Amino acid sequence: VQLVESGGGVVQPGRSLRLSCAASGFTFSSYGMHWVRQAPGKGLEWVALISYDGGNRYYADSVKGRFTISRDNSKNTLYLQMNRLRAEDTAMYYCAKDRYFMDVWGKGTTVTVSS
Amino acid sequence: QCVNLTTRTQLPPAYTNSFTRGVYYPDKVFRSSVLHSTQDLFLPFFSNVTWFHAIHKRFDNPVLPFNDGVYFASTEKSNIIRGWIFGTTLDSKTQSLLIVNNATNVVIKVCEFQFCNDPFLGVYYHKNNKSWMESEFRVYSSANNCTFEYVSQPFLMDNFKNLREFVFKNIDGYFKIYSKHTPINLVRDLPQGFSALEPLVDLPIGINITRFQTLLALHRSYLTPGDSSSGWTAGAAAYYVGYLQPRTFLLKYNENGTITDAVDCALDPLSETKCTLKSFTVEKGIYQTSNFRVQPTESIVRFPNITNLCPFGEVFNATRFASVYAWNRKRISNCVADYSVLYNSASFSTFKCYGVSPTKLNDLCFTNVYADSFVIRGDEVRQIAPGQTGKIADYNYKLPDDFTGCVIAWNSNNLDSKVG
Amino acid sequence: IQLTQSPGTLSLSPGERATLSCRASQSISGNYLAWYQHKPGQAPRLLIYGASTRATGIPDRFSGSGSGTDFTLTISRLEPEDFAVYYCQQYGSSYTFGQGTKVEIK
Amino acid sequence: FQPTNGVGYQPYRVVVLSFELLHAPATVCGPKKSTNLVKNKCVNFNFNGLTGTGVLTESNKKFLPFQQFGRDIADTTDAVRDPQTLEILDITPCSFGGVSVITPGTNTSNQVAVLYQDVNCTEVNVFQTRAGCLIGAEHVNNSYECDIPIGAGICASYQTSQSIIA
Amino acid sequence: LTGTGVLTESNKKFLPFQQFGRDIADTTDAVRDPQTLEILDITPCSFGGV
Ligand SMILES: *[C@@H]1O[C@H](CO)[C@@H](O[C@@H]2O[C@H](CO)[C@@H](O)[C@H](O)[C@H]2NC(C)=O)[C@H](O)[C@H]1NC(C)=O
Ligand SMILES: *[C@@H]1O[C@H](CO)[C@@H](O)[C@H](O)[C@H]1NC(C)=O
Ligand SMILES: *[C@@H]1O[C@H](CO)[C@@H](O)[C@H](O)[C@H]1NC(C)=O
Ligand SMILES: *[C@@H]1O[C@H](CO)[C@@H](O)[C@H](O)[C@H]1NC(C)=O
Ligand SMILES: *[C@@H]1O[C@H](CO)[C@@H](O)[C@H](O)[C@H]1NC(C)=O
Ligand SMILES: *[C@@H]1O[C@H](CO)[C@@H](O)[C@H](O)[C@H]1NC(C)=O
Ligand SMILES: *[C@@H]1O[C@H](CO)[C@@H](O)[C@H](O)[C@H]1NC(C)=O
Repeated sequence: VQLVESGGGVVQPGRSLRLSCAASGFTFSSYGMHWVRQAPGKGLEWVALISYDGGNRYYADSVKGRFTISRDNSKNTLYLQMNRLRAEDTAMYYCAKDRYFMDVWGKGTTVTVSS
Repeated sequence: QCVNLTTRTQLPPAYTNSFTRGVYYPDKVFRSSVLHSTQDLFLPFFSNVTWFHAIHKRFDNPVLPFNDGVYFASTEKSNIIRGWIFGTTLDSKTQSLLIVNNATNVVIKVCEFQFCNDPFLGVYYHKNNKSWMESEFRVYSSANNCTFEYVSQPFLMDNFKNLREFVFKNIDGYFKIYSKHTPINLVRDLPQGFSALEPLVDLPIGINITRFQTLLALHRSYLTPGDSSSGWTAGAAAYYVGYLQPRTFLLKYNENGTITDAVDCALDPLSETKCTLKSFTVEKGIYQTSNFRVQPTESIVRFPNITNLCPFGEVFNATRFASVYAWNRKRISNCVADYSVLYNSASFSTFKCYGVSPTKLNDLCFTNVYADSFVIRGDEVRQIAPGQTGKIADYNYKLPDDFTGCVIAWNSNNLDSKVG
Repeated sequence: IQLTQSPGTLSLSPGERATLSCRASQSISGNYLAWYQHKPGQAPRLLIYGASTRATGIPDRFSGSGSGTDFTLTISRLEPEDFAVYYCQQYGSSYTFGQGTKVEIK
Repeated sequence: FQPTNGVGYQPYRVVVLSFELLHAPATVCGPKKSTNLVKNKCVNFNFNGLTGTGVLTESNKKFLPFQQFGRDIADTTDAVRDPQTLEILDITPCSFGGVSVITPGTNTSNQVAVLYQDVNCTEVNVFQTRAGCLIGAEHVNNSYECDIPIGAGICASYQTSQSIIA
Repeated sequence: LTGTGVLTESNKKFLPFQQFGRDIADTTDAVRDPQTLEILDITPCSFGGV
């Protein structure tokens, strides 16, 4: 039961950034995985979810067409490919395990969209 | 992965009589046209077995004991029952045994498992590999302390057109399994008849087992709501559980070598007669088959109501000891002593008893006890025994050949040695 | 489904009773409504699921009620560790969150 | 006996305990609580270390003040004096006997009768005979020719609906 | 498992789990060859009084 995010940093507007989530301590291949973000001082905003087998994916309306979520069940990793980033996408992005709701949350990766 | 399942349909447990079922080949030996009598854990004839249903939403899968063995039979048409679970507490604190059947294969593990309440196998569709997979992570959450794994051909293979009977045993270190597949058309309960169970495996798990539970499958095809105590339907598949006991059976063998019949010698006096005469046919007459004996109900312990302790302290912890040629003798009488504490004490380097063991010494009364004490050297300690020779045993202290007692010695170099 | 939480800020002291509300723009399916706690610098933590089911390890001063479009989270006797932001969430038709209620010390 | 001596040459203190089973009041006993005595029942008894199984009853055998145990022809214990209350109790081995099964052939019936040889109908359609306690055979006043012999003038047969009669 | 006797072909249908057969005296009656799963009868070598 531990999630460690990686890939955060600064990215110029319009460019791309790929986040990764390494999982350990649970049967990773049997849980759906979500991404959630939180802008500084603002509320939680759901971003995307991928089913346990990677067959079904869904995205927030604000990121449709720009983000793609994937997972590798053999390496216990989930990835979020973020394309054409906007200044309004700057936030802490949390990796979280489905229990539905999310009962295990990662510490989050800080993504700053800036020149 | 650990969802509960708590549909509430209460029905009382049903019982049935196992007319003649649970017979298994006790050994891997071939016999033909011979009657053989053997004692082993069997299911007594016409035994009172419980009955559990899984028909609709009634599900019966409680945790049952594993006192000495189990006769598990199942009338099925869709292979709803996938396997079983064995253990004491069925939680991560102890090891537990698992048996599950994938399509055309079996999975067996001995890990410390953390089973959730009301486990089961889940069936879904995967949308890749294009095939309905059978992920087993609903049964157990975690698997620690794994020591054993094993894979083999399906144990269970194809209203109820087939009958699968199983026999489980937990002999010293081996988990033994006997199985048989019999087709039948009866739909209500067990079909009266005879069929022997052939051995299947003998797993050397080497653990302690007191409880066991069964594993079944669920159908959620017509619709699927969110995971909860709902949205599941179980086809008609029932199973019966019977506990084995040490019993003496008389087994029949045909030309081929199959059993085809047997007799429980303690079922009735007629069975006693059949076993005594080593035949399934008894001619007209009177036969002597056994002996009636009234057994005792309780023990009676009587001793004189005296209260005193034997002065072993002034014999063992005596300040000074005697020379072996002038060995001192102490006569112990009219007292109560605990030899268990003496044997427990590790101060003694030699503690050999003859004609009686010290563990079985603190429950036997004697009229007199003599405590002879002296000092000798190391290599002469072995001479203090019945039928020994040497300077000490010949000229100083001789033990009879019919000696009944114990010889105790310990190194006294710290007390009986001087610098000069 | 838009979730509107109220009030925006709640100012109370330890020992008092807190009532937090969540309103959905559409009826929530299967009572699929959850509550989450967030302290500054920390990830969210599940408190309540199934509208009324307490998560493992959550003390009994937390209780959930409501149905349909109107849900309530009640904290019966506030403790200092309970002062935080609370988010409600529905998980019956996609996954959407409320804007949060801050529970601060008065 | 010097400290620097080898272990084989170092001093050892030896204590030899010898136990004698003189047929007498055994005084040296090991720590064991006594129990109450139950009369007229089959029990496993232990009197001053002497064990056995039998029914303990009252007796009229006048043991002499120095006598503690009695013995039978086979040298087995016949009676004992209770070590706490100086009374003489007879030891009668618990009731036993052979078990015979009286049955017609399996080509006729699977009904059987059981004869408990040389016992009373106590410890065990019950007919008491001098051969033992016969259970399962109906006692019939009418005499017939002997069919399945039992003993002491009593025979059994399978007759009338049919059952075993004696 | 050792012994003396004549090993011949047999028509005794041992079950897949059965490896050895025994006679009334508990002596070995037949064995399954550990290399080729066939059943061979064991007949003690001819003997008699003179
Ligand atoms: C297997 O486990 C059972 C229970 O987990 C053991 O039964 C206990 O045995 C001890 C013996 O010292 C008793 O004092 C306990 O009261 C027993 N438990 C119960 C519930 O009666 C059993 O002994 C174990 N087997 C082995 C070989 O250790
Ligand atoms: C089986 O048990 C039931 C009660 O559980 C009892 O009424 C019945 O007589 C028993 N049958 C036998 C054969 O012991
Ligand atoms: C079983 O797991 C525990 C962890 O709780 C570990 O300490 C122990 O060594 C494991 N067993 C073996 C045989 O290593
Ligand atoms: C023994 O098996 C053979 C074929 O394996 C069969 O023909 C025969 O009938 C069997 N014996 C009996 C008594 O049925
Ligand atoms: C039983 O006895 C009759 C004659 O009394 C005989 O014809 C019959 O074969 C017997 N039964 C058997 C199984 O041999
Ligand atoms: C059985 O005991 C009774 C006493 O109740 C006695 O009258 C009868 O004679 C005894 N029968 C035998 C055979 O000892
Ligand atoms: C036999 O006859 C006597 C007197 O004629 C009667 O007392 C007794 O009960 C009879 N026995 C049976 C078994 O009917």
